[PDB]
Amino acid sequence: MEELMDDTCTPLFGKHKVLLNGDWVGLCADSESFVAELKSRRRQSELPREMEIKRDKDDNE
Amino acid sequence: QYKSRNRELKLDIVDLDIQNTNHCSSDDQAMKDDNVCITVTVVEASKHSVLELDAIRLVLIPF
Amino acid sequence: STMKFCRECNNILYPKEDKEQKILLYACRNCDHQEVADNSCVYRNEVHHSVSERTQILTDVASDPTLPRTKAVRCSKCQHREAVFFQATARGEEGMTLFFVCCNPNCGHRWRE
Amino acid sequence: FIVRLSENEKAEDYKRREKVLTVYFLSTEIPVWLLFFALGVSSDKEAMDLIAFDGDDASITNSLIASIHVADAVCEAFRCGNNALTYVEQQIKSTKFPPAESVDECLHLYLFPGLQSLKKKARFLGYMVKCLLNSYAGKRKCENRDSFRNKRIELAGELLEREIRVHLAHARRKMTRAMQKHLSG
Amino acid sequence: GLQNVFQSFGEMLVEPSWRYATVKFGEVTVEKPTFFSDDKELEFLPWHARLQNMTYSARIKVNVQVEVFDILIGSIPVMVKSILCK
Ligand SMILES: [Zn+2]
Ligand SMILES: [Zn+2]
Repeated sequence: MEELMDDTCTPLFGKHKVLLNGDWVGLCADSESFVAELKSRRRQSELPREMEIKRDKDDNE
Repeated sequence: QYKSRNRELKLDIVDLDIQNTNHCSSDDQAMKDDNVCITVTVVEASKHSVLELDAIRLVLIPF
Repeated sequence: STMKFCRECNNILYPKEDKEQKILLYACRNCDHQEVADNSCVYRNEVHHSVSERTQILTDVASDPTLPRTKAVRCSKCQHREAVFFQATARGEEGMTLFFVCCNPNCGHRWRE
Repeated sequence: FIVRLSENEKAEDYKRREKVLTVYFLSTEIPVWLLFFALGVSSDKEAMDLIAFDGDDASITNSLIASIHVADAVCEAFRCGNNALTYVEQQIKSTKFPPAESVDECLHLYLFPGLQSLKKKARFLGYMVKCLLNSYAGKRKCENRDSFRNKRIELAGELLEREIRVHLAHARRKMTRAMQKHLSG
Repeated sequence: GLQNVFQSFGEMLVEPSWRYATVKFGEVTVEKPTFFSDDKELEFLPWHARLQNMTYSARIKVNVQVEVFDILIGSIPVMVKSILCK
């Protein structure tokens, strides 16, 4: 996950947004390789088990 | 309906002629060669008090 | 409805017709700049009457009415009285001719006036 | 932070009667394009690149043009310098119960406290405007209360503390009102 | 849950108009439900509260410090078989 940019002039090319509890915390380039790598940490007791990881392509976030 | 309904707000309009034309010369998007065009022209009383764009866009078009 | 952007100000532009030149110009409100317009198009809109967004499918808006039915006729294949009638045109005719469609679910027959 | 999309009741000359984008922050209705220019944004181009619409509609562009017009009419030269922050300060300070802090610091702990930078909460504001325009254009469904996706239940961790707090607020008011009578001899 | 309640409140300064008052709250310490009888502090069970018609509750004690330039605050009802239960 990449850090959210600071300048208001840099546009988002294809980076999907990351919303942690409704708060924008970062950006991910490829979400299909991000959620699949994040669920493996949840299935190995490296993450909280009561954590919903949703990936929708309609809003790109 | 123009000559029988005064519910439109007054833009100091004395006449409103409508010229039917089957081929208009508006070079914007030539996508329909088998359609007709309707030109609505407002008659002004020798001034520019009607020539604003927002009133024509908001009152004359939905009327 | 068509909006353009300023060259140096990078703000919105407003259409301003020059009465002394009889042309169309786009003038920036913040910076003193009057750009040359193009094709004299200041408004364009595909007319869509969908002014009730996210509410047209709850109540019956009736944007597609039904065809009327009559029972004073009789079909050719089956001996049914109910039939759907409407008005349309043919492939090369000039006018409007009455058509019929049978209401029987096993008939499948249609005929003209 | 409530951002609505309704008709322009304020400064209506009976001709400009289209929809406009206004916000409801700290009981003060300001136009959204003044709040854009008050936080980092210096031009209309980068303010439209933040609200990425990528569509073709006539009710969105006309509403954005009306928002730009109501931002330029309510404040003179708001797109140059820091004239928008004065209007934001005067709109919060004219409320019935304004906060005692300065308005330059009220935009850092009240407007999106989960974000750090003052320019990032403008991008979040543009994202919030983009979601509203996508829901108005029919490309996004509204949130329904019947679904359990937008619903959270509370059994004892929120039902009991919200009754503990309304009694602690009375115990802290029955303490000062009895210590004030035993403080000055 | 109790620390977030007792830590999100800000006590205003008691100024009637020098000599002023300012009170604060510290750490939250909840005890176990006991019975304050005449002999000693006996063990209190949830069926003793059901048969004697009383509340199975535990007392809350917070650190109160008053500065000028373990105090009982209440009792919360206790659910049966909780993190503090007989
Ligand atoms: Zn035409
Ligand atoms: Zn038949």
